[PDB]
Amino acid sequence: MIVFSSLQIRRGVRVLLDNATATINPGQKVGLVGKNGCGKSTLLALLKNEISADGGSYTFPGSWQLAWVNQETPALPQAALEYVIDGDREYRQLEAQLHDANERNDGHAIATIHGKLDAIDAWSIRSRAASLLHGLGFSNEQLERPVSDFSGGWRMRLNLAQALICRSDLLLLDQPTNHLDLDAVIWLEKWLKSYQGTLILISHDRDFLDPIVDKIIHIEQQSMFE
Amino acid sequence: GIREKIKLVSSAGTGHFYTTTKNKRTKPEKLELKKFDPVVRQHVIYKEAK
Amino acid sequence: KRMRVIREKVDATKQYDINEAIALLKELATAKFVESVDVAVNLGIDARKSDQNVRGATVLPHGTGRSVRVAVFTQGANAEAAKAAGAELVGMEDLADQIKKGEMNFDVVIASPDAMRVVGQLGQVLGPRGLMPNPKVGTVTPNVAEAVKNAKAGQVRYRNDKNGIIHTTIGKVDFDADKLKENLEALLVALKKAKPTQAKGVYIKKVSISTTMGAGVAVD
Amino acid sequence: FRAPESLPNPLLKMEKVSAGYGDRIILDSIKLNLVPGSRIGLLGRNGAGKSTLIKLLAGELAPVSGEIGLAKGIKLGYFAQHQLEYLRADESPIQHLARLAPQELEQKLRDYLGGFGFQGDKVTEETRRFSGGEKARLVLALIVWQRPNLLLLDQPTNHLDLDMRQALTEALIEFEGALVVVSHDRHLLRSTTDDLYLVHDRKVEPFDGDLEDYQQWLSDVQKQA
RNA sequence: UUGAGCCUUGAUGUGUAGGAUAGGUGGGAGGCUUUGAAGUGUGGACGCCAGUCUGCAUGGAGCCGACCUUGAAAUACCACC
Ligand SMILES: Nc1ncnc2c1ncn2[C@@H]1O[C@H](COP(=O)(O)OP(=O)(O)OP(=O)(O)O)[C@@H](O)[C@H]1O
Ligand SMILES: Nc1ncnc2c1ncn2[C@@H]1O[C@H](COP(=O)(O)OP(=O)(O)OP(=O)(O)O)[C@@H](O)[C@H]1O
Ligand code: NA
Ligand code: NA
Repeated sequence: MIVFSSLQIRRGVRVLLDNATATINPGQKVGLVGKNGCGKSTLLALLKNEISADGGSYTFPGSWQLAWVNQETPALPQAALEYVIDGDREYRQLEAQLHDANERNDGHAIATIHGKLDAIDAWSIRSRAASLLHGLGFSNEQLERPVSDFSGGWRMRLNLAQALICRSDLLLLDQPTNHLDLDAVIWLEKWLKSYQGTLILISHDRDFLDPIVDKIIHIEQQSMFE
Repeated sequence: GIREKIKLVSSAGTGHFYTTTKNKRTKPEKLELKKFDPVVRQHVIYKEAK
Repeated sequence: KRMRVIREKVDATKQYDINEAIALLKELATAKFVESVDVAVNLGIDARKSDQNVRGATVLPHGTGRSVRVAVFTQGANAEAAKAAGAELVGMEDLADQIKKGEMNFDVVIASPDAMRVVGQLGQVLGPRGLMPNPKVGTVTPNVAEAVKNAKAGQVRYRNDKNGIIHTTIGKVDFDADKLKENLEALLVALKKAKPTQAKGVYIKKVSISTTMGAGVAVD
Repeated sequence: FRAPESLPNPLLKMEKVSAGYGDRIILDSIKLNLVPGSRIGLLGRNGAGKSTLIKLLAGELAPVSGEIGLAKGIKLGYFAQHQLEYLRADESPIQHLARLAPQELEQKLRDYLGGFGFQGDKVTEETRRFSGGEKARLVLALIVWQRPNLLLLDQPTNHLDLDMRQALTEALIEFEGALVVVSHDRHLLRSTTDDLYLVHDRKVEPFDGDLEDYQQWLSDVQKQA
């Protein structure tokens, strides 16, 4: 139910799309194919609501929750559990306002924020994140380990399980099998082929893309061919 | 030719804009001028949009 | 036997009357207990959205089913009315930190606007169990004595689920059928006043009266 | 790739390597030297030290035991796996390659860069601004320039395009000097690599068979659970 | 033969430390066995291969709440799911 109509996304001096239109119906897994330095991550950012459409009106249903995986995972000192729990937003924001309320002494706000937290599962978030991370390998000793080292193919599992912790409606996966083994690629596709919400994917792997994609958007020459 | 047409709108909360042109493939930025707003009769900041 | 006799005695294809159903439920009398009756009403609300949180309270004059000791927690001179309230709990800023570790809690909580220690100490213990102060529900209010008085009268509370349902207490099977009706109607009126704003559709899809040790049936 | 001198016959002195990363021990055993001209591919699961070994051979991770050695005249070519953000972010490609070729060269040193896909004013700015694909292409362009004779590739085809993959494979097939590359795709390892070592548990071994045997060998490990 | 939807019934599902494959709300702290208890002989199916699991008799008439580590707290049972 998402529509791009005369998008015209320009990036500083350079223009990525001149004027291009496409549609994605709900409950349909879509792939994005282009070149290197083409605009696929730019489109994902546009959906992520950071960049400016420059006259596109990309409107998609506003009652949706978006879980995304970005391209670059930097070196961070936060533990694995903190990195995974950070993915479930609306909890970090709530706790930020709660910290402000605690250090400003707003009695109404304390009870308000506690009620909001109790609305969602909240206190069981650590258990939920551990149960999720247990399926992607891991035992228990890496939970407090920092994400700074964590090999290269395990950091990918970290920031890939950072997305499955919120039960979203739109899943934006950007190159998700970059360092994964054949052990984990199979599990990822088993999950994806059973995914229920709407999924947009970016990958250069034909073998991975063949099973779990319905249609392709090709950004060839400043335009999107579906 | 190559110059587009942009509309810089008041920041003073009223709907009153100035329409002009801008080369969008030579100067990467958004215009941030300041000019008169006859609705409020004060010089305010007009920023480019469309 | 309980799952073998009344299950084949009742039939779920048809509704019953608001009074004949509860009369037959009194007739059931499966357990060797007092068989306090409860109610379960399925609401129409999108539990996925934080906007439609539903939290309220009602008063049932006839039967609450038990007595719950409210613990009023006031910081400073806030205990002036607490000492006269008569709650079974003892409130204290110093007695909060050790109190949480030692004793679990009372049946209710006392909201002290300036005593922000209950939030700082409760955490998993105070909130994860389901006994946290509720500013929107009405647990936190300047009238500490008024809240203490209200809590002792059977301030029936409720909250949604992952399915938007509500279930709570109405009384015992000992209490009369008319008492059950004039409690059900009061609870329903409180719920209908507490209905949120972005609530499309019918707000009551099903209402049921249940024996807490026996078998429940839909009432309306 | 251009033509280096490729003189040193003993590429490195390897003995009692005991690579650990400090807190633990990662690898202790080792395999046959690179014996100029050999082409080896490092198989193995994730978190097994395939990158520790590459960094240890590169000379950016001192072994705890010590004396990992390296020949006198080896020009190293190193392509990190995930630290693609190892090159300085604040510097544009032109003044990035300039500090690698400090003296001589001209403003027409950018003719070299233009042929690699940075063919405009893109040479005058660099940040996260660059996409992942051209950020991975810049590292390759900087590796090629100074005529390496020993290549170390930690999955160089992550963000590369399909045409990028074809060009890199064709160049590697013609490459002269020693080459070590680790990846999961069958196409690179079928055409370039010859030896196909395994990184097992805490040790690196010659291994037997091909990728067909390796992929079943992986699935046979799951019988332990 | 084969899809989708609706009503009903029976199974179905950790984690991290645990007696234990502790789904939510929370009513309860006891009914469940007696149209005849656990265990043993015996399959089925699942199997985060730890373990659930239910057709038959035999055996025949008992074991679960309590207190235990916890984010939680119990399939004691029963509700709406
Ligand atoms: N900087 C580091 N500090 C501590 N431990 C590290 C560091 N880098 C890696 N490790 C650990 O060393 C082991 C191997 O890491 P390494 O990055 O070499 O993996 P790999 O087998 O090459 O796989 P990958 O394809 O993920 O890179 C893992 O257990 C990892 O946690
Ligand atoms: N943050 C940025 N600021 C300015 N320009 C940018 C930025 N990110 C990208 N660009 C420009 O847009 C181009 C495409 O960037 P983008 O990340 O959208 O590419 P892509 O299609 O995702 O490619 P890749 O497959 O290589 O990741 C870049 O080559 C660059 O010219
Ligand atoms: Na990108
Ligand atoms: Na690596």
